[PDB]
Amino acid sequence: GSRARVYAEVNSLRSREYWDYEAHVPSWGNQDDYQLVRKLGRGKYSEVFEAINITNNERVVVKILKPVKKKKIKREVKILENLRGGTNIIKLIDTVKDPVSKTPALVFEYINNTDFKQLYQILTDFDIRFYMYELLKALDYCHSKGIMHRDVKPHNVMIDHQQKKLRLIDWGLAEFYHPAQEYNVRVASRYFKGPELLVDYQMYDYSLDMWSLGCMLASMIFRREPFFHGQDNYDQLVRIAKVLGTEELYGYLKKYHIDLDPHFNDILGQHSRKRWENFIHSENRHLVSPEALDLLDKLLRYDHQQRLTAKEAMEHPYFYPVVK
Ligand SMILES: Nc1ncnc2c1ncn2[C@@H]1O[C@H](COP(=O)(O)OP(=O)(O)NP(=O)(O)O)[C@@H](O)[C@H]1O
Ligand SMILES: [Mg+2]
Repeated sequence: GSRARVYAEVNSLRSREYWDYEAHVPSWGNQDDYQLVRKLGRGKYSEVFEAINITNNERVVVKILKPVKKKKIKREVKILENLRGGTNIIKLIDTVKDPVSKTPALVFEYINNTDFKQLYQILTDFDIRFYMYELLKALDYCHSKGIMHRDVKPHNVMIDHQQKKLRLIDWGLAEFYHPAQEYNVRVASRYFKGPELLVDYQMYDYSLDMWSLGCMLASMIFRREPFFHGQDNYDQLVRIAKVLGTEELYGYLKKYHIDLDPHFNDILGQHSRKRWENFIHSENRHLVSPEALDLLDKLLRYDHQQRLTAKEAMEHPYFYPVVK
């Protein structure tokens, strides 16, 4: 068994209506109130548009949802409503359907994002501290609201660098945390999956997001992006073990009584834990500091329980320059 060290019982302390998303009934407005101007994003068969609300001339974003079960739409909508107004959470403005096809769509506030592949190349140490702190505010908020994001990665973090503004987007994988609940391990994107997912441990919690955040921090300070670049979900665990060490992996598995599938033993091999300083070289030295490495070491830990919480991370010395 396992439970979150923070915010474990919050949902049980709230009204059932808060977390019982299957009982939520969205009101679907008419998408003809929205003029779709420009397709946003890099790809992945995405259907996200810059739009203008024709009734008030406000710029928004319309995300047309691919065919999915109503239950998953209700979950995302309810989570977005519960988080509305939270620090650095994207704001859901409306839920609409095209009046002909009846396809549902979500209307969001617009943020003038710069794609991370371009932005991360020009960030300074200070900027990485600043944006990581802003992202932690969003995660502490959602965790405090009983929700795990489950898909933290650069692609889901919108940053307007000129206005120093950040929003955490794409709540389609998010889920309410309930102690002892067994969750689907088919969440997050490969490079950002925590070890718990890769070894099929279902009793995970908010700390999954803190692994993903650590992966982001590592890529930002070291400039190896993604940081753990598995060729498939099995090799993903090997890439982690080559850094954190194999003995430490088997200690984690023992603690939680996790049986590693036997095929893993041959590919895992034997690896000592690496010092994080080993990743420093001339291309990243101006982004790395002892404080950054200490924080990173406290995020990227096999044992999900031992990872820093979002609030603990916000209190780390790495963020002293950006707290005030
Ligand atoms: N509120 C927004 N403002 C500006 N751009 C946005 C906004 N929401 C989404 N985008 C852009 O649309 C892209 C895709 O958004 P996203 O919600 O992640 O779609 P998706 O199809 O679900 N991708 P995935 O992360 O694989 O699930 C983002 O990476 C942005 O480029
Ligand atoms: Mg996304």
